Amino acid sequence: MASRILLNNGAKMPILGLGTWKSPPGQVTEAVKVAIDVGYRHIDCAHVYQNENEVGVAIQEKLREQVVKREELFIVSKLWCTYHEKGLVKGACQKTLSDLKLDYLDLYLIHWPTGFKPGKEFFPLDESGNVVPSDTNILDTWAAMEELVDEGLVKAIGISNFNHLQVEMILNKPGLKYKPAVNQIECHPYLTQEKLIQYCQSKGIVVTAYSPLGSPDRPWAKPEDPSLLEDPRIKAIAAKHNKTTAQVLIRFPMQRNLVVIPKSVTPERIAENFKVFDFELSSQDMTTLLSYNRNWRVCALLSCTSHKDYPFHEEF
Ligand SMILES: NC(=O)c1ccc[n+]([C@@H]2O[C@H](COP(=O)([O-])OP(=O)(O)OC[C@H]3O[C@@H](n4cnc5c(N)ncnc54)[C@H](OP(=O)(O)O)[C@@H]3O)[C@@H](O)[C@H]2O)c1
Ligand SMILES: O=C(O)Cc1ccccc1-c1ccc(-c2cccc([N+](=O)[O-])c2)o1
Repeated sequence: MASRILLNNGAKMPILGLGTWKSPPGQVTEAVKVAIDVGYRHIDCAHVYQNENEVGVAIQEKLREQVVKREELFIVSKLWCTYHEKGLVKGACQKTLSDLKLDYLDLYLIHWPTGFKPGKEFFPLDESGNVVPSDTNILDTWAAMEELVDEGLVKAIGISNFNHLQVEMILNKPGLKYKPAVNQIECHPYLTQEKLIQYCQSKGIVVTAYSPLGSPDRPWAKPEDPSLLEDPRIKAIAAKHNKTTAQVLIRFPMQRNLVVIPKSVTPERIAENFKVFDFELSSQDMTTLLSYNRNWRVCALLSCTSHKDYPFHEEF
């Protein structure tokens, strides 16, 4: 298991990164410092996570301390839905760069295929609670992303939460200049994503698995919901390997040639989650984990289900 995967822009991306959604601003600086100290070289960020300044403090301190060189880090962020308008894309990227205290991103993703009305609110609503869409064509958003590569703000561009038809639309864009490097999607044993993963991989697009532990801290979690970390079958596979269930859940996507971005703000877990390069799941283990698929998707919002570009009506 090599530590990095080659992207279609020629750069190498660490297959394990630290997630930062829900990491409290008073905890995330130390979380990122610890992560870098214990070997992480990839941090997954987003403007909408409201903590890029604090993530940036950690990155900057580790660069200043010369714990790691900038070229050895792989920093990812994402363009929020309210910035799909072609004329707003650069400013959104610049705000993220300013907060992270960087002069480039390694990868910048369109966060969701659904564009929303621009404004202060991340989810602009009508009086009945439907999100208010943008009319901006995503192909135009993509052209704006391409400009960021050409202006030196980002080394690679990609997409997130795009279904296969939406990926295909980008790949078929008239005058396409840069292919998406990555599609970042929810993926874990209860939502295994075989069809979309095979499609993306067949096109040379690297897939990043988000919520690999099932996002048990997502704000809309219910007590009765399925729990990957508590699944006795996964616990048994972990026990066989003398590893934790989380470690199995992280190793699983790695062996599918995915990048994976578990989130923690707990120092012991940040370290635990990185200790996944010293064991190998058998192909029988892998197939068994795949068999747990129940098409259980945790990351989607009701307010967006009538948006014309809602990604999850399609089978994949
Ligand atoms: N592109 C998108 O639309 C999108 C959507 C969702 C997520 N993401 C990205 O993917 C990242 C990961 O997904 P996620 O945050 O939804 O959830 P996740 O990584 O599946 O799970 C995070 C939860 O697991 C706990 N945890 C972590 N390691 C553990 C361990 N070793 N043992 C027990 N519990 C452990 C964390 O607790 P503590 O933090 O308290 O330790 C936290 O409650 C996000 O942070 C974000 O960067 C992207
Ligand atoms: O996006 C993230 O990385 C997590 C997240 C962080 C902060 C605020 C909202 C978030 C989600 C979670 C889902 C979500 C959506 C955002 C736009 C569209 C849809 N959808 O279902 O079509 C969902 O947006």
